[PDB]
Amino acid sequence: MNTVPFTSAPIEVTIGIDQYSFNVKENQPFHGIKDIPIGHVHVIHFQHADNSSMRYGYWFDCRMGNFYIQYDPKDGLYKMMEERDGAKFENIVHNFKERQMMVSYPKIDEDDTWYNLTEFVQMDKIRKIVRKDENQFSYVDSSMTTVQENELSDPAHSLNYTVINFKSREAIRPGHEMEDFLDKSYYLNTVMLQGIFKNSSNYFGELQFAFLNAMFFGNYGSSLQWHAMIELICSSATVPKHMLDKLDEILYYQIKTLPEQYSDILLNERVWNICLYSSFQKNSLHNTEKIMENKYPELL
Amino acid sequence: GAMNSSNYAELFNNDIKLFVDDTNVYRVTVHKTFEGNVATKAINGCIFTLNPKTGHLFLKIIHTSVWAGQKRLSQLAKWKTAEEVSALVRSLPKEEQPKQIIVTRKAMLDPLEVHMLDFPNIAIRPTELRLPFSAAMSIDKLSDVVMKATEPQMVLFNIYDDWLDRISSYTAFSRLTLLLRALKTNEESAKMILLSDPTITIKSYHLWPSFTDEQWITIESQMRDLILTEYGRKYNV
Ligand SMILES: N[C@H](Cc1ncc[nH]1)c1ccccc1
Repeated sequence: MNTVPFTSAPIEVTIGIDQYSFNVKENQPFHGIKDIPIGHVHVIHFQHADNSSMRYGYWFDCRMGNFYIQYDPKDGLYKMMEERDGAKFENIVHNFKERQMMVSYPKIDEDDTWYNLTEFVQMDKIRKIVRKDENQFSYVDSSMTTVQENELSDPAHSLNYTVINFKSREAIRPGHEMEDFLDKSYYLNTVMLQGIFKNSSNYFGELQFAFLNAMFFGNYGSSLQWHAMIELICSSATVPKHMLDKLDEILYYQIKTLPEQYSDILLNERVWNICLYSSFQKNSLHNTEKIMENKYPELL
Repeated sequence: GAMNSSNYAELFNNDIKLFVDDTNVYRVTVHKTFEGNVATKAINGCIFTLNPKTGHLFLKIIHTSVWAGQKRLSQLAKWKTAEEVSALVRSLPKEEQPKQIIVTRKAMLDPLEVHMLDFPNIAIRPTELRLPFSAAMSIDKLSDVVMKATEPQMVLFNIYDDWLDRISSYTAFSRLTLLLRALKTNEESAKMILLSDPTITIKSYHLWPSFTDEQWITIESQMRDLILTEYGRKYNV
């Protein structure tokens, strides 16, 4: 079990760690988060009390270094940093734990929610989309735009999510226009899974990473990406049976975890109605259809 | 964006554009089977592709053989339309290719966009106008060439005959749409108006009668009356 210490908490802020969150008051004696489960990527995220504008945060994995948070009064945010002196870090952490100035990652033993939301998400794979190679952790915020959004402006601050476009030469084989537009299996299986992603684990993971950024930061381009990756599967008549079963589980846990009061903005009516009721896979998402109908029957 | 009353003179500027109407592509008669079920029999159709500035009509005849062994024909008809329009564009010299294609029905947008991906600079546009191009098969010479076709065939016409020698494109398009609106609302009456005076003939190389300027004013007036009339017989006013 690993730890992310905080130098201090100089401004009042709501801090999230994965699907959990707690309020820290201005200059409250807070020195970080302990008992973080090893084996998963994690996200630590922030919303200031004075400017709810800009949720921001850091994807990180404790297996790949010792990380801490320190507020920067010039740039006005909580920054993640890596401590390369392992003994200095162990000492800091041990002293903060002894003074009980850390919150404990509050995982219920029964609870597989975070595993289920991050099953195909890794820290190395995440850096392929969020580019800042000098760090081990990755920064994301509410405002960052995607590469595809930028085609339709600062490239270094972009989310390099796989560009999916159903009315594109990549998606449509010359001479199979109607076939490929009405049944996207070519584009799913040859172009994306065999050509770019390499496997289903790659597809599910980028799709999962897109959802989590939409949910935690309200990142609109990430929501667009999540829905496009769902629609591309549901609009393919030929999908490996193991992928459909896994997709149903993935989406079930995403819909389960979504705050009820955010469904209006984070859920696209057209995609979900098309996916659950009209698409080729309208009968292949039993768990997802059941939770959607019992939790958001209005959207449908 | 969509073409409408507000941006109507755009049709007669010097940017090449085509209207595409797919109404008459997939045409059937519905009939009873010996068992008393219902079945369809396709008849030949046509794509109506029209340059509104010049009157040039690219009439692509759709022979019933194209439907053999196919399913979901009404959906296929829109994609076939888009395939043949794309083929026509590719066949034209670069300086004759359109800068915009205006589809008369919104369901043609995605099929045509996908077939024209190779032409990213050709704008595919819908319209808010309720244009009467479905009535093209009420023009006897167009109906005749479609029904007689034994194979896929493109036939070129000028739908304005020689009108542009004497009137502007705007006026020619207005006359055409008036004639076609009349034929659509009451074909028998409309055709009676056009052919009543036997001394006015249709030249072999034309579609419409050889009316003088004064006779066109009378004709146009009679078509307007018909459309209001039938609008009376229909709504009772
Ligand atoms: N980069 C991968 C998947 C991928 N392969 C090719 C393009 N994108 C990914 C997976 C998991 C989490 C985030 C990112």
